[PDB]
Amino acid sequence: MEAVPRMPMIWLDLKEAGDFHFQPAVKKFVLKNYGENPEAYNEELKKLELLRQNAVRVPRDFEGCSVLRKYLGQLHYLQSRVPMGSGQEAAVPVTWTEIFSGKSVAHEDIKYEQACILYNLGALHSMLGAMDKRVSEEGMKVSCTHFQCAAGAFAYLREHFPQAYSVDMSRQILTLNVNLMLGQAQECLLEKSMLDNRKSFLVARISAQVVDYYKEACRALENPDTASLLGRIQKDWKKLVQMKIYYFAAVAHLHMGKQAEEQQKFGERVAYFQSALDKLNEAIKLAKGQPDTVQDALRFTMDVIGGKYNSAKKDNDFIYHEAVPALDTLQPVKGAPLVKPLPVNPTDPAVTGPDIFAKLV
Amino acid sequence: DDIKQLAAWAT
Repeated sequence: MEAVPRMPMIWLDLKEAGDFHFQPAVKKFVLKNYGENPEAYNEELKKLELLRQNAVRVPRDFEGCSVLRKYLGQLHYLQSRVPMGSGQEAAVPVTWTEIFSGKSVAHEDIKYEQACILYNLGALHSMLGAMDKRVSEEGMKVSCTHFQCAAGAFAYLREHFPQAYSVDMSRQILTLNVNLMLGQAQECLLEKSMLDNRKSFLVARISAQVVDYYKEACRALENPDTASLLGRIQKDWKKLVQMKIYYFAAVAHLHMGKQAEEQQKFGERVAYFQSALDKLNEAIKLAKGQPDTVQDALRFTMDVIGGKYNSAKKDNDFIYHEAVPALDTLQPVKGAPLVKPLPVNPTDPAVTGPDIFAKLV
Repeated sequence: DDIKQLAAWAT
């Protein structure tokens, strides 16, 4: 299974930004409350404007993630010197487009701008993670890290912005994004564990965790309120995720049979291989009409599982003559979560650079 | 062992 064709990955679109006329509010606040000439801050305002323009039209590469984190930190610095939150003195309208409706949403709240930048940080990470072919340990490692970063951005957004400014950033939807991103990260790690030919039991646990993450995401997609909001998107996501649930259940039980093989339990080996074959056949049914990338991975895995099942049954029928335990006799594999939402630190000086408004008293 | 190598790889 070292060279199994790579499954495709889901990514989220970035949000489109509208106006954020912070310049008049900062100049007004600077004169009124700091007693300084507002024109003395034209250079600082130019820098923040150039940073926002770069961040809202972020280059869809690795360096784009740094631009978003840098801008996010500078927004925290500004809010600590000029109050632009809800009901505060220098608050101005912030406008972004909501993903599912395509409609403009405006809030007079700088934390709404922070929230959208952090969503797009996770969205961009999901994009970069899904772009790679994962045929190199460098691209496999980068993709695994990207999906973990995406989970962390959405997780940070879920925790520190429980006021859902729009429905695409609501708790239930962000929870779906986090679980989906963690499943794809664990999936990348699974491909690595099978490349190294790690112990069979650990690979089973790693694949079983892929299943667990995708099962959590599939539950959210089957929620009627999530399905009505996502619309067609729920249909496309649920098709890939539901198939992957059975695909990686098959991979998990394939390696449980390998453990049974290593433990000289040749009747138990038949039971796990037959289970893996059944689960993979269900994944094949679920993959009708899916791209060739999915078909090529199922077909490769079928050659492995199908051959190993036939060989194991032949060995048991004519050599070992051991009892084949039922399906419901077997302890279910416990997933081994070896990925995590990588933390977001908004005011990390290494990611923000100097405070743009450091001279503002 | 196997886990520690894979855990460090994923960080």
